[PDB]
Amino acid sequence: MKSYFVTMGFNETFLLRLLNETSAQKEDSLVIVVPSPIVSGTRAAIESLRAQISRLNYPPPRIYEIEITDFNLALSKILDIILTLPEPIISDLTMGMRMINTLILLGIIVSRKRFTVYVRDEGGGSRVISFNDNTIRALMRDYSREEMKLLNVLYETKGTGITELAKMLDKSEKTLINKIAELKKFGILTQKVELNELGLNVIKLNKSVI
Amino acid sequence: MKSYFVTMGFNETFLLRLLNETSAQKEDSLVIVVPSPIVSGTRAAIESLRAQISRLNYPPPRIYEIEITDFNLALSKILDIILTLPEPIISDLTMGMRMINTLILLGIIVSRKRFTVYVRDEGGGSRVISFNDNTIRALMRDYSREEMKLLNVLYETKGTGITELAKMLDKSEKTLINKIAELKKFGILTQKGKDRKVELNELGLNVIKLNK
Repeated sequence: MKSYFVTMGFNETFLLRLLNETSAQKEDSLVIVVPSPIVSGTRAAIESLRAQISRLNYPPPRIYEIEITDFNLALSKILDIILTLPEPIISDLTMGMRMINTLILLGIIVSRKRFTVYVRDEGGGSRVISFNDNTIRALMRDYSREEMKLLNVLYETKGTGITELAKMLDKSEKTLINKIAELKKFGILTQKVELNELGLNVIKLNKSVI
Repeated sequence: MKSYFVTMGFNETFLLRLLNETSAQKEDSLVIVVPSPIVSGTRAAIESLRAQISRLNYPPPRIYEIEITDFNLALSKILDIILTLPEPIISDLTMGMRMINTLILLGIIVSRKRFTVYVRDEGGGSRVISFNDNTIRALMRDYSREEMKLLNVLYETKGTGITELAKMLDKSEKTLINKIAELKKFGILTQKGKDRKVELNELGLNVIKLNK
């Protein structure tokens, strides 16, 4: 089982879209946190959501209402929820109070739990961004000197084969193949070995470090 | 100088409030990123903002439009902006497209730059939350066994002086004083009053929770 952790405003449709897109199971954990008191528009969205969840054999939601007056006091409550959720935690930040969505995102990140987050066009267009714990790990990681050298060669060549890459780095093909295998799992390159767009953002950050 | 980096929707009020509350100076760098194409509501808000900034001797904005369709492509553009900004970077996520605010926050965090972020009640109430690079660093830090013992002691005792702590942890005052000074700089504990007792703060309580 996995989990869904979101907030809610007046429109339940983004959550139903999330649940559909990510193949929600009846056995998955769905938690929704809302500000207290729960205003009429939010109550109406929740009753509509519940009805549609029943029809669609989706996970029935556990709904918690919370005070949001201070970063750390609110984060504590958000963490109480997160540290109980089975992984990965799936979320969509398009709906509900900005302050609550911020706490949800930050809580998920500092929890070190596996996660996928979506953020859509709030006006109903088709554009969407998503990222996961691998994305953030890749960006937040402190790369070694030899790792940055390797990545920089891929950057400047727009990709190159193992044989050529091994000669430029003064490393054996065996050594390079193992290291490429590792970084491929880290999500920043593919294979001719090439950086992907996540790898290109790593290059940008590591220029900053240099 | 410091920087401000925000997006914008149809209401400039929150940015003006941010600038006022954080003592914006003419010499500070203000950058605003907006979605492309620029819609009339946002164009109007920007013109109003520009007029008000001039009157108040606030930093004149550099405004950039961005197309937002993919996480990494868009983050690349956001990083190009961030990695040039003087620190600290100040932002407010209450205004503008949610996807852009998400990219701004993540960009600021992964940039390793000093920052403070505010998020307010979009309904115009007084509720606000804020956090900074220290907040995130404290929560993501790896604490040692001996560190967690110290923190748990402070939790269980509800605060104690150096002298008493040294006895409880069986540590020299010197070593304890140094550690406390360190963790105080991380913002997770305080030392207050005439008794100078060392106490966890609310950030420290979250550190404990994460390392439970």
